[PDB]
Amino acid sequence: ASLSNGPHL
Amino acid sequence: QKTPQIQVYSRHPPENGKPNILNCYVTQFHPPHIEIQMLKNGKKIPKVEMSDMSFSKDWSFYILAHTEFTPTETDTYACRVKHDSMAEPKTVYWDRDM
Amino acid sequence: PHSMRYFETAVSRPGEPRYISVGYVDNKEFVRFDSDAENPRYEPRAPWMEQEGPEYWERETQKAKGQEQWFRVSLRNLLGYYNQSAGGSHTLQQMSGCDLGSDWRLLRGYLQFAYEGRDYIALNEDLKTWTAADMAAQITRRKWEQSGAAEHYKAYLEGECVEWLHRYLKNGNATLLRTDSPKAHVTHHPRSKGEVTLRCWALGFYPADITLTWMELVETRPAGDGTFQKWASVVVPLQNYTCRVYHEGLPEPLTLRW
Repeated sequence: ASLSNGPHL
Repeated sequence: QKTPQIQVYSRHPPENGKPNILNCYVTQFHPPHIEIQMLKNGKKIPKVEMSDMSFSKDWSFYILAHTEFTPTETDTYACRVKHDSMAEPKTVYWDRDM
Repeated sequence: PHSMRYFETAVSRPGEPRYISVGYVDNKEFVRFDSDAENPRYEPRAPWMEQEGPEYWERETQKAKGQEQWFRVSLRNLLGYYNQSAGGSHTLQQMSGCDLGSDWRLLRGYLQFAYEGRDYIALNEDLKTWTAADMAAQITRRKWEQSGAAEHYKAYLEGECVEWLHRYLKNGNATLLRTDSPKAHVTHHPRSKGEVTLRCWALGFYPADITLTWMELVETRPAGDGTFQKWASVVVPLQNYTCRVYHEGLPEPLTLRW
């Protein structure tokens, strides 16, 4: 189950 | 830019006349774009299977090239690697003992 | 001891970036997404992974499409930080996952990013604070402290990561728990000086972790059939040296000579 990132770099 | 590390080797211990698989394991390189050929007697083998791109915990990329082959006492085998980090293509020959 | 990992790469083209995501369960590839494909989708890379239904793959595919877009916007932000322009060839990578103990509880969670092949920003073992590798990543760091990005990844790493790794470990006992012992032999290659290279081979073993002792020691390599290879060698005069092979699939550690 893959991750979904929040705030961008 | 990181210089590729190469290993040329067979899947099984080699016996003359017996079908086998020859691997070219390219490792520790960056950027991801790379070009790999495999040569029999100095000529390109046509149907070379490339694995999909991956990378290790140190960020560097790696890939496995492999072909069907039946080794003989006379024939030599090699892997040619072209990468942004190297001035000239590096070719490493198959050694049965390694 | 167990682990799940997702390895993500986005690479920029000169003049749309390609995005690749690779999932691992105990160091074996099990899922893969490639944006270059005709119809971009998460695909099963292990036979036991074909258990999952059409809704699983769709859900994972859509999350990959979100990561791809996340990786684009981040690439644009990086160009601004390092004072580069659009658009050359750049690489953004990420590693995430969770380590489990034999008790199936969380040992460690991971989250780290790399730009141009070198460290950018990492989440610390505490899952709360960030360590930035250079000056540009400091901008990211302070931006993520204010917006509390650490908490979101902490939830994944302690929640979904752990609970789905459990599901995957159940679905593939016959292959993830299975072992293949190294069949070991020793070769003899006489050399210059009266010296000989004794070379201990370990072939056809799974998993990849192994230790060879008796000093040239090549990096472990895939056989291509699912199993792994490695060898160690020493320079010896005219043979009271013993090679020792240590591996999980071995009831007793192997001891051999020429």
